[PDB]
Amino acid sequence: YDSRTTIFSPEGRLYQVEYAMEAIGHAGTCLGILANDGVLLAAERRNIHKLLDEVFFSEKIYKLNEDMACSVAGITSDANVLTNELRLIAQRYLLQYQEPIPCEQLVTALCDIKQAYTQFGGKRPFGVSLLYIGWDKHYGFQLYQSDPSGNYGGWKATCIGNNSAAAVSMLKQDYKEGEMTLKSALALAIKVLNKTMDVSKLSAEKVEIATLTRENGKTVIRVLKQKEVEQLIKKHEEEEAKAEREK
Amino acid sequence: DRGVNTFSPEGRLFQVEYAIEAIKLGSTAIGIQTSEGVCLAVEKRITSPLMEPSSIEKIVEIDAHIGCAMSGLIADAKTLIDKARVETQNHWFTYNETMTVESVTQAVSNLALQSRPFGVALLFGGVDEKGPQLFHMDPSGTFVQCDARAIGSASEGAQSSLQEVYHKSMTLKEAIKSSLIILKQVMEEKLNATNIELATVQPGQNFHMFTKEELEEVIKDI
Amino acid sequence: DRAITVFSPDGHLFQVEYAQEAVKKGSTAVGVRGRDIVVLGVEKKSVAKLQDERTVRKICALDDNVCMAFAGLTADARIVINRARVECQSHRLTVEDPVTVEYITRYIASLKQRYTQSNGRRPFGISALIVGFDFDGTPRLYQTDPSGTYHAWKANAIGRGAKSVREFLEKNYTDEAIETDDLTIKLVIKALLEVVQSGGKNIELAVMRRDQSLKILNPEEIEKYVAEIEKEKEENE
Amino acid sequence: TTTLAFKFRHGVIVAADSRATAGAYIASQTVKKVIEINPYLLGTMAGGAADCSFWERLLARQCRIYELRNKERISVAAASKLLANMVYQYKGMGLSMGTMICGWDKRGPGLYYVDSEGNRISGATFSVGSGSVYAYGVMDRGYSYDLEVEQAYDLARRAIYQATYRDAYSGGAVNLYHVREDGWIRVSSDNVADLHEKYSG
Amino acid sequence: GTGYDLSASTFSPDGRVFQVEYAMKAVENSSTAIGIRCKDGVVFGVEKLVLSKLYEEGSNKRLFNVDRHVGMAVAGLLADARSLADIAREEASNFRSNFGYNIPLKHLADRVAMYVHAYTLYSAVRPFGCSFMLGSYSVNDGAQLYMIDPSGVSYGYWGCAIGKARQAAKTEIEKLQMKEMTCRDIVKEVAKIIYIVHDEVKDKAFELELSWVGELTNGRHEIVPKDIREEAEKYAKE
Amino acid sequence: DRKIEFSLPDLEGRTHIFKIHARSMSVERDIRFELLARLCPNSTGAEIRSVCTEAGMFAIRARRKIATEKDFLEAVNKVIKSYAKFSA
Amino acid sequence: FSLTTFSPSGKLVQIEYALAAVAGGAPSVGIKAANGVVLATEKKQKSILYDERSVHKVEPITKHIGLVYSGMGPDYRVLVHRARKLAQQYYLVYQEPIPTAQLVQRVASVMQEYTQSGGVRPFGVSLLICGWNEGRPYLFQSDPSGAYFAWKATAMGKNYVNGKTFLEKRYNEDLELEDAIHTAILTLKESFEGQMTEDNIEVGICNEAGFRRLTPTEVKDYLAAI
Amino acid sequence: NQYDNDVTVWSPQGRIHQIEYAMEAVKQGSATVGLKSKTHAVLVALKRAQSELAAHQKKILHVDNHIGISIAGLTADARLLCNFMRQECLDSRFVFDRPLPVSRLVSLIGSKTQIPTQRYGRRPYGVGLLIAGYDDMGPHIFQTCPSANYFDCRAMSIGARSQSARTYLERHMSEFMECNLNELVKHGLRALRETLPAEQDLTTKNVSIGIVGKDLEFTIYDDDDVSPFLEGLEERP
Amino acid sequence: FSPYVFNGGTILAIAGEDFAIVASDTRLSEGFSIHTRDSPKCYKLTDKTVIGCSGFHGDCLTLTKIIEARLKMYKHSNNKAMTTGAIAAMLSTILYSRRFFPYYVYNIIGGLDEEGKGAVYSFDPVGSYQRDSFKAGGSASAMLQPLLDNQVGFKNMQNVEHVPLSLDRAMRLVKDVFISAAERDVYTGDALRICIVTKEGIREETVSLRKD
Repeated sequence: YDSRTTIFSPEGRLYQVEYAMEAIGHAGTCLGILANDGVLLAAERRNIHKLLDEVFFSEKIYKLNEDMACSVAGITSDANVLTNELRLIAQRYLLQYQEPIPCEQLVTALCDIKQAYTQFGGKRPFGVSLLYIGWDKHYGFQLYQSDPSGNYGGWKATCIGNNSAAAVSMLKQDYKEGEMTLKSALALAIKVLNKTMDVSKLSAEKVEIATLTRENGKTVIRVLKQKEVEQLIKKHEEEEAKAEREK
Repeated sequence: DRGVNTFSPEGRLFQVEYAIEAIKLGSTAIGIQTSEGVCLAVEKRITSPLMEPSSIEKIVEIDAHIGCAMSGLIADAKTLIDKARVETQNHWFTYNETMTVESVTQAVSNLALQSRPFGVALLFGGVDEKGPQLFHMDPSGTFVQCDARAIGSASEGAQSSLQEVYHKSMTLKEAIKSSLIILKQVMEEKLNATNIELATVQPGQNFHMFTKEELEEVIKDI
Repeated sequence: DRAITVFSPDGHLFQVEYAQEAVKKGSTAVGVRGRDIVVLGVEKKSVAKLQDERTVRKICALDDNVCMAFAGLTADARIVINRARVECQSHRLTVEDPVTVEYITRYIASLKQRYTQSNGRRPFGISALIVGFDFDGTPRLYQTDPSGTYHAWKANAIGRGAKSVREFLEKNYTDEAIETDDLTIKLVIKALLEVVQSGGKNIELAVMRRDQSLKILNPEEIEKYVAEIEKEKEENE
Repeated sequence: TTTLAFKFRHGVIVAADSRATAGAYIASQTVKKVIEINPYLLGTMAGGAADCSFWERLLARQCRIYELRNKERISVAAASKLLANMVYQYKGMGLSMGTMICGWDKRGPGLYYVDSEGNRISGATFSVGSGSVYAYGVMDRGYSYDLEVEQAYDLARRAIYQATYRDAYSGGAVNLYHVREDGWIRVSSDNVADLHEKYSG
Repeated sequence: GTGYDLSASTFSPDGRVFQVEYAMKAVENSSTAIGIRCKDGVVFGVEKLVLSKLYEEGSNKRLFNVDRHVGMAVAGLLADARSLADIAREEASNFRSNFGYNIPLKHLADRVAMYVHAYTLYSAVRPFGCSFMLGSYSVNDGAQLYMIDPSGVSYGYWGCAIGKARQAAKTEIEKLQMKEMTCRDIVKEVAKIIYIVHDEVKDKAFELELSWVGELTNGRHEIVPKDIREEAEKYAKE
Repeated sequence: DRKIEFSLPDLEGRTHIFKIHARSMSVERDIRFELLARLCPNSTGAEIRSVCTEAGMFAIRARRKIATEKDFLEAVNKVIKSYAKFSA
Repeated sequence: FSLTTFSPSGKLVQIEYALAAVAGGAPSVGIKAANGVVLATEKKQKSILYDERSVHKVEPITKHIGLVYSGMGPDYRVLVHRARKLAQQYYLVYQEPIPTAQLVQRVASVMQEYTQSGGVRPFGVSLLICGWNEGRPYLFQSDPSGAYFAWKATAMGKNYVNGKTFLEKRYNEDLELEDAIHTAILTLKESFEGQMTEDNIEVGICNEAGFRRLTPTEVKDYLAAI
Repeated sequence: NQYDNDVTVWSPQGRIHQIEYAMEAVKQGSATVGLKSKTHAVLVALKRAQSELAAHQKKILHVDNHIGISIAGLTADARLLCNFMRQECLDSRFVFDRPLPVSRLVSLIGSKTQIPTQRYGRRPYGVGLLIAGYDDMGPHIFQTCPSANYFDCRAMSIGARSQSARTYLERHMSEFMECNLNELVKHGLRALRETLPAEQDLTTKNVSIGIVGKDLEFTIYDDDDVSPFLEGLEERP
Repeated sequence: FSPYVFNGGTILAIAGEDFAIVASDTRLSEGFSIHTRDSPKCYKLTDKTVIGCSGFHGDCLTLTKIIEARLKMYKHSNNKAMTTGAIAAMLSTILYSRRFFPYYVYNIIGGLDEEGKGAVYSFDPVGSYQRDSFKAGGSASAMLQPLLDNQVGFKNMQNVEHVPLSLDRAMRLVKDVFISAAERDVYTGDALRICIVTKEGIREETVSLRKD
């Protein structure tokens, strides 16, 4: 049973919000893995119809600030406005304090706006959940996952896609903190994306990945282009071939 | 029907016949207006000993010469009592005198229904130029002067008992004992000092708490 | 039938009732007085290997003498803390004396009552509870139901398993067992420890020592207090 | 107009004149220039008498509301800050007001001077009005933290007498109040003519 | 029916607004009225049910004076009729304040009809349950008479009727030969037609409210002198 | 014709229903059953029979088949069950 | 409520009905060639009473932005008026950039008042946008609820499925010159029922020089030898 | 019945149903009569009592020295109408220093109450008003129903079982202009006494009288003031 | 253009043992011309309270009518009249409610309190008030006040018994001070309206003064 958004259940559940958050699992696939000296995002390109041109240069990964970037996994209509509002909040903080906005503060502001949307008025909840990777002066590299319920969480290896359970299980099985580096994080991300995507030998076009790294007193958010992605794919394929044949 | 504004097909709009029957879920409260003053007796009905008895209060002094006893949703009674305090202070500030309890009750009744209607009944009691007075205000923005009123879950039985135990020429000393024996008859447990609150109204005194656990001198006689 | 913020044929307020029953989904929360220290714990048991435990924030401070804990919806609770913290800073701006625990609890209850009023606003399905030392020495605990009300309690016991833990507290809420700070802390433990397994490190306790800052007990000291509780349990055959 | 107020170990002494004037003509000489805010707070008129009276009455109702809501008496610093914030939003609109809000609270005797321009500062002693400049000297010379109650009474009476004598806009009667831990008490209302007769020696 | 006659904003499957189709029924149920344009003026006339003798002399009269030279004879729900009369008075006052002189009857009728259409267009507000005639005379424009349905538009009428018995009145109205008869005999004839319409056959005794406007009154729409038109009522009785 | 109704027991009606019900069981009217009649306003005749049934159930629960002089126990069980009926 | 709404668990039912409505019956093909973009549509007026030079299906939003659309034309008029106002406001704010293709992505993004603020009833028109003031062409599609898709060749008519199939089988390709309008007309021919003429077919072209709605003379010239 | 749910919707058979239900609000109320004379207007209202301990409530509200009203029905949105009429009369005093004529005030009330009968979400003012006033044309008695269709009346009564009072007034309305003040008040008392069942009878505590005259400003008489009028009752219950 | 003009007028009130005397001139004038010889500055508000308004005549009229409206509202809202102290406080609130554009008027309220004792409340144009045994307001305030306080108050006089003022003696002193002030102050004269407030009600006497 569902009604106008601002309701409860006889048990006391927000079943509209729960339904929206479960629907977020349906469609879209993004995952974020945090490692030392670099935190990266991996996104699954859903539609690879040959009739596109890929001129927007990014569909899932969005650059929201100099020191952070996000990746939505919900309906694009709310995703666009949420990204615009997030950039506006970050730049408003930059104007007010003359300092890059800490990632936790930005995520709290966004989840506050989502909680307001699901709290008062006859307005639909924002059916979109997005990850965030970023760097700050206080906590360094950080990763956060926010759901449409407005209850964000500070993660270090998570997925938000369709097979998010399988992806997070694969991460948990093959995640090693401390020892993890940027290259090993890339390898793990490509491996888990190959696991969650049924078609083996994933093409560089169907996968979009972005890595945030800390240069000399400056944060560089580089989206890995086709050649680098397929070189990573080739290295992963060599590793798989060696592992399979050595038995 | 279900609309808070639509009238019933027979005689009187609904969703306010529902709001008035919110003292039924509320706790019992009884007040007596005598020539000596006004006696306001309520039950605290503490659910667990860990909760401080001082925290649970159903009688709050609107001003030095007005006392109010709530029966229903304490949350809504807080707003109504705050508005009563604000109106009384505004009247005193404007006219440099003590606002009449009838006028305060009228203002609170005006603010009662103007938002889903408030579901609390108030027993205002205080001294004025027209002697001690007591007023029963009800959730449906209606106030009535009364001499000995009962309100709460068992308002019917308490009011019926008060109808025959009250007489027009009583004093505070008899009023408090009558209210306490009635309360003990209505409630489930006994009238322990930690469970029963009492408020006194005097022409020459401000309305204070009833002796604060030294009021056993009134319950031992009970 | 009808489940909106209107009076039902039998009375009550069914949306408010549903919000009040929503606190059951959440976590336990216990806390006690003692005139020497207020200590409150939550005992969260859900931490995956990939989530950072820093940002759970089940207990938070307001004005370095007032702290609150979660029971129910986390997003609503966080909005409540943000608004309440803003109001504490306002009541520090005006009325230069620091905020009192009763004042901030009253503000939180008033906000909850305001949101329960009118059909537009969802009735803030969170049950908060606030401890802290007032300006005049006396430490106090208030527990706020989601609807509109707050109550000053010696023990709060709000959340899942609230009934059993509250019965345990009211059974043996001995002031002679309160006495010392360590006695107070060990009384909060073995009471919150009773809820669910509480085996390794599930307890998440908090400490407010008079005029000190909000102290979050270190896990090793928590295990030490658990061992002391076990020692007290021993020699009692 | 001339009021002074100082604190000491046995309480707070408030002394004020009872003259309100409109230019050269003296409007009255029996005006209660000290306002009884509540049984534990007192205020004074300086500058615009009507502004002082109205804003102190507004502060009185505000603090009464606060006390009723929180079931506890208001502190002097809180009331002074509230009045200062209340009057600050009207800064630059031309109203003039000088008041020395004083009383006893949980932390002890308190005395804050709130002004229309915005001044709100604590202190051991204060004086406002046209004759405040004359009151300050004789007050400082005769004031100590360990003064007796009668000595403080005499100091305040003599100070207001000198202020009236040296100021053309002050005279009539001297209203003396003593704020104590159990609340303020009205001490005396001495006519300046009788004070001169006594002080002739 | 069912789900289509609930709000005026909901069109019927055939393309009709049933809310106004039901608002017209209230006008059809309420008492009737008649207005005839005489040769040099317009004469009104309405019968009013004295539902109880407890009432004083004719009150809540169906006739209203919306402007100096303009009068309104209304039938239907009388409270909304009075509200609409107040609206018409405000419109006439505003027009006189802005453009000076006196508001032409055609423009006043068009504006009030547009206001009524605005009320029947939306959903939150409901169509007015009243139909009225606006009659006025001037030397320049002669005599005009416009009738407005609860949802329709003003139409020029030589002689019109509305209310309980529209066809029965209109038959004798068309029987009467207007455009050459002075307003005096037109007063007599409107009283005659109203008494021809059934008054006490199944209802109580009826009072005759008759209005005047014309060169015999140099404009200045006023109620006919009832003392001297009681004999017109007597002629109508015969 | 002749539509009539009651189902509105007053104090006198309730206490008379107590008497006829107390005619059954092993009870006697030395109990101050008028006090319990006052306690329950308009408690029908069905509840009075219910209250009398509860009084017998409390007697057998106490294992005492006597109920003539078991008046304090009679009053105790009747008042506590009146509490339960109103709020359980 | 007063916005884009009616989203049940895992669905956007109202949006899906809007997408069923925009299925329409006007193909309105679009092809992004190397030199520019061609937006060609079908004007199959009922009988000969209607006129073809009176109303147009292709509207130049600004100097080099052209627009073609789908079902619910009255909604499309308001949408194109809003797009013109938004592009004009952007050009006034950022004065004199000659903004077409550095604006085509921007104007497509600002097509969020188009649907993200639906207006109780969402718009029932999907529109294709062309711009070439960047040294490169651009073809974008905005649907009744989504956002920019950045197409290279697509159709939005009753036979949009087979139209897109024809576009891909005929190899929209990348080396194709500006005169891919022949392929666009052929794609319309598949979703056309009749002998298409100059007034029956309306097409606008947007090359690096600018945008221009081809007059019936050139439309008939291209339709000749087909 | 669907068409009876809301005020805005119109019944297919004709008049709407919500306003017809609104007129039942005045029907379900204590009886009150009001009659004119040559020079005086008198209102006799039945002060309905909740219980013998509580007072008999308040009826015959006061508006101005020359205008007084009697309410019957929904008392919630009746003090609102009283405030509106008081404000309009005081506005008239403030603008042109003359008592607002009763007819214009009643027209204003009708116009004000007409809008809720057409605006969605606004219930009609289900209050019956018996306005007594003395303008320059002698006394006036007006009845205002929730349908916003006021009436002028020589003598009208509204309330429960008010039809008997209406019949008595109609049968005795011929001898109303030429009656003394006490005679007219006794006529009204007899009319109201005929409303209640035979068990009930007129008492000083359950009746209220409102008299306005040429030289007598509106005055609300009760028990001690009513007793001189209550004498010579000619009691035939 | 300026919204204020001084219209003269002189008011005066005295609080006796059981009576309240409120006297005022009726000469309305500005600049050098006299509008009328009959324009009373006294206004009765209840059976036991009469106010005096002097200064800007338009503001006097507006303030009096606002006071009447507020009294009527309070009587309806409280089922009782308004006490003299209460109307004094209400007038003070009204005056300061328009502090930034004040009524250029001087108000003196004379009447009987609950105790039945004479009460006179003088007012400032911007709201200041204080209870006084007597006060004079208007143009002739400077020339009329000293006489009445040195006679009634026995100021600067020794070996004299402070006898309470009788009604006749107070009336005689009022007439003397007004006839003295009329000739010096051109705004004062042409009549004098004296209102006596007691338990029996309000009694008004109109006496003639210097016609120039």
